[PDB]
Amino acid sequence: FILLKPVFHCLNEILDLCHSFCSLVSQNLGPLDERGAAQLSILVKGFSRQSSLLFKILSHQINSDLAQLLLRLDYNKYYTQ
Amino acid sequence: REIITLQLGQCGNQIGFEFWKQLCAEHGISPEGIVEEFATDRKDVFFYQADDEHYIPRAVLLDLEPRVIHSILNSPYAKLYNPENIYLGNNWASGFSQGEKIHEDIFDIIDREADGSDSLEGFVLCHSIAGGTGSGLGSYLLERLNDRYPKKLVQTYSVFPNQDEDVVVQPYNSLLTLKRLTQNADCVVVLDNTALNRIATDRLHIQNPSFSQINQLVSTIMSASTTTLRYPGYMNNDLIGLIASLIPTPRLHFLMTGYTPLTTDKTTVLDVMRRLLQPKNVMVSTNHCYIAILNIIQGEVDPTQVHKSLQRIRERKLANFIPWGPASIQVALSRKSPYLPSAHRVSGLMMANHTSISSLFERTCRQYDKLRKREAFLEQFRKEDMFKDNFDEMDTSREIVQQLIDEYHAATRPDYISWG
Repeated sequence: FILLKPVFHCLNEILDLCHSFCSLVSQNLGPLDERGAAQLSILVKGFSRQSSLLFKILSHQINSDLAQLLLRLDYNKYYTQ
Repeated sequence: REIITLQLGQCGNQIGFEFWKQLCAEHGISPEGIVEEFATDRKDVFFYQADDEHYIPRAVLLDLEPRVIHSILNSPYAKLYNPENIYLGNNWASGFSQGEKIHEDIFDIIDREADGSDSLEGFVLCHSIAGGTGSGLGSYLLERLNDRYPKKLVQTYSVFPNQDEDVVVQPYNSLLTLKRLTQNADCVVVLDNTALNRIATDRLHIQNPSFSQINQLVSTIMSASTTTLRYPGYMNNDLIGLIASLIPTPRLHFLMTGYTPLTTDKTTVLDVMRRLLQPKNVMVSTNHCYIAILNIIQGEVDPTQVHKSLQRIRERKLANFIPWGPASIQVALSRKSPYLPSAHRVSGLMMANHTSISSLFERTCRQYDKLRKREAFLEQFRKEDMFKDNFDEMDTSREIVQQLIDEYHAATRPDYISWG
């Protein structure tokens, strides 16, 4: 998925937010007062945004990339996304 | 890394011995222990490897007043193990105090195999809940190996005592041990006697000698649950990645178990998945429903059929379950084992978080409460009175399991944005 530029152009940002998230939570195992909660809310809202954008991009059309969707959508929580 | 197993209780020592018998039939060794040249497989996570040609299983064999361990000696597997750890009550508190007074030498036995191997991953506790000799002592060592080592994983093999009402002290014991499993274990594999007895009466004609049959059923389960670790798969072939997928909430770590051959004494994947979802092929006994399921396959499985099969359950409306997250049903594939006679080639597993078991818990939370009103069924043991003079630790454990029941009842609904 490197020739298809939109899905690549959002999955890279999913990978960018993950490193920041795991580095952020490891600093304080107690409460977060270095404005980490401020970035946590921003990160979860931006993650929901980017995930819905890539879900619209996936919906070429190889059976594998469309096939991945139904595993996560078994619960139908990408049903309202 | 390597995983150390600890078995206590007479029933626990029996099923551990039968489990090692099943793995000696599995692995490339003889019943004396000597290597067979017919054999892919790894014998390192459960077997210490010398060159004494008798690979010693990584089991810690502790006991109180050995009776059935003599029957363990009179066997051809007495050359499989001799780590010299056999040492000579009735309640949770008496067994807890008896485990308290001798903690140094049994913990020296623990430190022995801890220093024996260099890599360490997990401790499996083979234990029966409210079993007498197992209860108290097992909860004590459970507290101690979690307190001493916070970098390792704690798994438990545990059966549930249910006889439909006799032991009057069992709800106290199970209540305290459930507190200790929730706070001193990261994952618990839960079984009960009643559903396996029901399935055993379904397949065979048995009423009295049930114990000898259900042990075989349990051992088939515990070998099956370890086939993905002993034979190299690529998904959850370590304990840590396996448990990391199964816990959506840190109070919920109890795993439902099933097995698709109900009797063993052609198939496509949608068939065994649909047979798998049935409650009769399940081994553990308002709307109550799964949070997340992992199913593991073992057999001659074509890869594209599993995708169609998962699509089939999606179209069936067999998914009448609805938690609050998109964490979904899970398929995994491992191979069927070679090197032994293998009948019923394709067989299944499930590892699932189901809240129906909370009903089982509240039955204990019913019974103790009734006895708490009567105050004639605590049996007033002297070490029990000295260990707790007011018996408020059982009340605090009742408070903790009541919060556990409320968290279960919140986890059932799609509304867990607030704490339950």
